[PDB]
Amino acid sequence: SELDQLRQEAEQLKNQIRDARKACADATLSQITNNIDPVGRIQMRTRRTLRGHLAKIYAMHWGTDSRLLVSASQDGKLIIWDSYTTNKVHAIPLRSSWVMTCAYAPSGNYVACGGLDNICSIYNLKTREGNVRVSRELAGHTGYLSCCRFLDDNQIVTSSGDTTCALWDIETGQQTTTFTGHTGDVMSLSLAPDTRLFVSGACDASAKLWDVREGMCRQTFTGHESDINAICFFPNGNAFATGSDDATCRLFDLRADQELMTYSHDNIICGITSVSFSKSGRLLLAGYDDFNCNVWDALKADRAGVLAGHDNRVSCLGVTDDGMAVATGSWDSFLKIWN
Amino acid sequence: RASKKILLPEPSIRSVMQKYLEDRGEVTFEKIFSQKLGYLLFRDFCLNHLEEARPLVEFYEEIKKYEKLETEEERVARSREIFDSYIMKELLACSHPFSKSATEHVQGHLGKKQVPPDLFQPYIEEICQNLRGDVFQKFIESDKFTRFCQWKNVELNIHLTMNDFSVHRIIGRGGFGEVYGCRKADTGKMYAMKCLDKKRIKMKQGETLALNERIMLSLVSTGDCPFIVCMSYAFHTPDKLSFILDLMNGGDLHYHLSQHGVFSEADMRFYAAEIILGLEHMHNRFVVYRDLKPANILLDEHGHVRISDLGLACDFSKKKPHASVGTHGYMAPEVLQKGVAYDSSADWFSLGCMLFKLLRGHSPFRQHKTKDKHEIDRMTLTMAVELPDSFSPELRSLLEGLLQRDVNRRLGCLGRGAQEVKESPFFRSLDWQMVFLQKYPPPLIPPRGTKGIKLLDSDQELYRNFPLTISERWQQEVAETVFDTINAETDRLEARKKAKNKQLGHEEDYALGKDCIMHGYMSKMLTQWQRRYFYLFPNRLEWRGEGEAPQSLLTMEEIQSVEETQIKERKCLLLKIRGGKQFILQCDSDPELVQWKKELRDAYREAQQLVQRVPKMKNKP
Amino acid sequence: SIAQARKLVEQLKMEANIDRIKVSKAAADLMAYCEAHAKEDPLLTPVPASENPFREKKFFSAI
Ligand SMILES: O=C(NCCc1ccc(Cl)cc1)c1cc2c(Cl)cncc2s1
Ligand SMILES: [Cl-]
Ligand SMILES: [Cl-]
Repeated sequence: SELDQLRQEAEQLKNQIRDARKACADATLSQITNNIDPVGRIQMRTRRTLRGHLAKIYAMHWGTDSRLLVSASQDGKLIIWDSYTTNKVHAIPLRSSWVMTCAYAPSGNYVACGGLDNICSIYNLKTREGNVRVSRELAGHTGYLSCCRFLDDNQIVTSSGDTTCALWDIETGQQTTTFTGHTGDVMSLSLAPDTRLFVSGACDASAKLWDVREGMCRQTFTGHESDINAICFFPNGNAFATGSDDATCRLFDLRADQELMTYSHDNIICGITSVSFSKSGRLLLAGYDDFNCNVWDALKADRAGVLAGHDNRVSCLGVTDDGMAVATGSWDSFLKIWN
Repeated sequence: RASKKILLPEPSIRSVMQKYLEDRGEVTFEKIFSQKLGYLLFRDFCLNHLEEARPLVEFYEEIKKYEKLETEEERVARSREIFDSYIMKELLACSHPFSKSATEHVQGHLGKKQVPPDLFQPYIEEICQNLRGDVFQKFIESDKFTRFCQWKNVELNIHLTMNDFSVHRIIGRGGFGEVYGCRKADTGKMYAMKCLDKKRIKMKQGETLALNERIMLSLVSTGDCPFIVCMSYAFHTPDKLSFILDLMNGGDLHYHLSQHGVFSEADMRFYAAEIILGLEHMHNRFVVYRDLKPANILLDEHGHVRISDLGLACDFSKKKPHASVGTHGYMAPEVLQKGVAYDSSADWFSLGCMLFKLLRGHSPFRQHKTKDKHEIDRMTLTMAVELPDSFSPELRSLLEGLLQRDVNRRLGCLGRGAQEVKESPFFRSLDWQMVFLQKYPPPLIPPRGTKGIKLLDSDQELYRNFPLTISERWQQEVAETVFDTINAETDRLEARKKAKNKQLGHEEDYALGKDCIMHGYMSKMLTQWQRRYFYLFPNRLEWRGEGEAPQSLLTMEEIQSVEETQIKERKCLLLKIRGGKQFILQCDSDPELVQWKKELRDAYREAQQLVQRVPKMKNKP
Repeated sequence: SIAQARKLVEQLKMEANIDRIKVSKAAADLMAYCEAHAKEDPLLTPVPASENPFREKKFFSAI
């Protein structure tokens, strides 16, 4: 009937998209980058070990000053650290034990977090009174909060196990825009530098590019064979990397609308938990379930080096805005700063 | 005087205890208000810490004084007194006026000068209605419910040994052991301790008799009967079983009959009356005594009496017994006949036989001081009782009634039980409430001045469920001895700790503002025990030492199971941990053990159920 | 399902309606970005230990 005809038009369009993409594939990034020198052995070392969480660390996020960072943990706390000294600036006991993600406002005035409470909770740091307290609880999602990122002090984007992402106005506490499209749980998100766009990764094995202003899926990227656990924009906004349970990372270009590279090794069979680029985009850093973080030459696909300091899953990572340092968080309860 | 002291646990025990009670449905107005210690804590709260409930409880206690007045002349006086004075506050209270229905009922009786003890019962019902809503909810939030939990935790953790009693001289001897007078060290209350030796019990094959008495004491010991030797505690050591019973110093009525010689009708009337009320108590709880005789009647120091040994007694509520049990000369026809089932009917025949012996010096079916048991049993079934000319017509009526061979003809068996006996012409002169209150003067004041072996697992398991404490007995003991002083001392200790924690600056509660399920003290462990304070959250169990935040934990993911286990003597929890590790916990009381076992099991099962459907949190292949 | 299939066709129509550049040009722009920002990347191009807060840097600011 009507359904049979629309199932047949869905493949026609999908095949048109395949062939359009295939028409652009005139060379590989690997071929284009064959002339440039390798990076050589990158040998980063643990310069700080941050102790305080009593249980698994699930997420972290650097502040824009490249000094303070927030971590979120199974112990039901956020800790805000001064990486230069190892001192704690704030320990924040949360209302819900089940936190999964956290974020640091670009201003450094607010942090956010959430999890199986299904709520993104905003905390004011330097209050008019004195102490740290909840300024807002953002309810709306039907499932767990998996990731969140501030655009400014009044605006934050969220992703959920309900399969949606959303943009919030923190004053009203309402969803300004909803982003429907994903088939399964949404695991990670990443804002573009300019903030007009963002990307999400999901358990449907796909990444979607979204228009913030308009509220629509512009492009969808496939290739991964399993859940996408992490995602990160390339510094210039024209590309992003993903990390998956299939044991590969992948680079995608927006304007070419396809995969450029795969970062893989036969010996690496465990899942990727987190991803981030170095400041220039040349290095792609990924955390793994085998307790290591691997450092990939983003242009050539060679493994450049390893961060091997944790005794359980590396659950999260981040590179500073100034590029001086990498932070890893782990199920062993510690964060390490490397360079 | 109490040599030992009871120590209440800290107010923090509430977190555990409230939940324990809540899961049993015991946190209700009816459940708490009807307990002695619950009542006392509730009235304290209302009289002293909540002005809106004060007059309700004041008026309640005034009505209870009126209920206890013996004569109608007094009830005429009070009923006026009460209705005239301080009813005026209740009528003027906007929140609490008594109903038209209630007042019209009370004024109806009063207007006709009718003043029964339950004259003000309608006002009780409306007071309880007004006490069981918001007032009760505020009581539950108060430190007086916290204090109830502290007391309740002590009650539910009683483990008695011989060291908990100050034992004195032997005051009675039996086949399987002996009775001592003793003082309970906690409270200073004097008691009788019946010690039955287990090696003797096994030797003479009296296991069932010892256990039955234990069961029968349980059924009978509620309601505070002044005329039965009731139990407050049962406990046992490796070699002995122990019953803690009402102390009766005055010797048994067989001994006194042997010293005094026969009694007059007027002296027998006194003993008969008190004994009847004892049997009534048993029969309302569906217990047939079966061995009623002078030697099983004990005298206290003032000469008042109780019924003693319940080892041959029987619960007839579900199945009626038919076996020939009791003493020859006192057994009914329906008892002597094998195959014939009998109820409480047996005790009324026994009574008739005993009352006769008090007057004459022998059972009516014991002729010529004979020792032939076959003769005695046979006279019972066929011999008509030749009552002497000496006896009054009222007595003759009573004994003819009680000693009817046919149950359908017999007094106390025609439908209404003890009431049929109470209204027999012999007892016409007695006010039966005065009998109950032990107000009639006793006719006799007592003068003031081999080889056993092999106790195994098989035998000890017979007495697995021997230990018992009867709640109302314990609470009554506590209330009338040490309750007042220990409450005041604990108030002082808590105030000191409160004021000290203000001085130190550690005046913040880690359990608040989060999702803490429950918290309290437990002990963790290679040789020695480390006592620490634990907080249970939905994804983890944390703990701290004194003067610090928690710095260690277990997650609910790690826990594979939660099981009980004995280390040495005391029970403990065994947490089996992921990757073949273990964690042993020891609790400070039995309720705490039960609750921690339950809440941990619930918390780990629910957590592992949540995690499995969250990809970021779960274990990946 | 009728509604859900109609959303998809509309959505795929939008995805197909984009214009696309060559992978060779796209890849060339990424390579050029990296090369233009390599000197400013402290993980690629180490700084002296004296300007690195996690090695040997002497002075710091408040927070
Ligand atoms: O059960 C009692 N008498 C029955 C006979 C008896 C005596 C000792 C044992 Cl070992 C067994 C049986 C009782 C005696 C007392 C006392 Cl002399 C004092 N107070 C209470 C009670 S109850
Ligand atoms: Cl002893
Ligand atoms: Cl008395």
